[PDB]
Amino acid sequence: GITQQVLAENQKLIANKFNQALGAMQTGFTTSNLAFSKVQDAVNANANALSKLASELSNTFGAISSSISDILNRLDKINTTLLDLSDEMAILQEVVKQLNDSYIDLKE
Amino acid sequence: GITQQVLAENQKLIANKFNQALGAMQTGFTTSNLAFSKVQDAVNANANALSKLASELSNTFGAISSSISDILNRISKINTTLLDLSDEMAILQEVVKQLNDSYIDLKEL
Amino acid sequence: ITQQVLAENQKLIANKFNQALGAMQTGFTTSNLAFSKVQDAVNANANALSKLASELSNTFGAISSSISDILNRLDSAEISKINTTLLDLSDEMAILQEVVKQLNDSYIDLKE
Repeated sequence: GITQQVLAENQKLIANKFNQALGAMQTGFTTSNLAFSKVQDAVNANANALSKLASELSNTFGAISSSISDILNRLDKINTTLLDLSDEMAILQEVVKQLNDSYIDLKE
Repeated sequence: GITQQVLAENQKLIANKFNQALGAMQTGFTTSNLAFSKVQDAVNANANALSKLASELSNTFGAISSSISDILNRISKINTTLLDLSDEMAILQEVVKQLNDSYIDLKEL
Repeated sequence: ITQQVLAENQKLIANKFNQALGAMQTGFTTSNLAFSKVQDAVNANANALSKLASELSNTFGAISSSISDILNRLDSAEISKINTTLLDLSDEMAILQEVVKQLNDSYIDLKE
């Protein structure tokens, strides 16, 4: 009776609140993945810029060294790391998809 | 009978575990926001440092070239990018808020 | 009857919640992994930038010493003031793993 009506009301409430939180969680992890993508892009681009600067400086120094060795009678280690978050972002995508699969559809 | 009582007990258990997990989620997303802000700060600061190094070398190389040319005649290829996560962090805040207003307050019995 | 439906609906609720719970644990764990990786990469590249700046400083110093020697210039910071910022997310990662711990402790084991 009224215990059953109250139990059904509570079931509906739990379902609504859980689905709302589920949408919120989906959104949060999707934004986290997009932010990780942008972070990877920025970090890798700045690492490429640093490597390009080092290589350009080395090339110019070599050219100057050739010019100097011409007036004489002579013959003639920076490590940049690239960021790789591909697998982690794929796992995050699968997490978001499981959250998709976790929607609650009550029997009326 | 006992089945209705067990169902009410299980409802209470479900709501309690859900609210616990909800608080946990909120803390995790707030922490993700903090970490993303710190990452943005560090990345942009080191990008500005790289840009300053590049421009410094450019100015000095130009000065030396000008001297050699004064006796001889009568680095924008390095481009750094900045990090912007403001929209992502704001939507993370909104996620935390929607999680906040999702707590379950069950009708007792 | 509606009582049978209530029971099976409760089971469905608990199962979908535990599914989502595992999903969130995985999500925050991989977020922690990604944050550790970005910290490592950012700090390594900051060290690389600093090393480039310092080696350029020393090389330019030797060259200026030679030029001053040929000029008999007697007197002996900018590129040595290029200071990088290193990333420290330790507190955030610890908070994240304790969040994953609480999510572990939030699993639903229904009574029959």
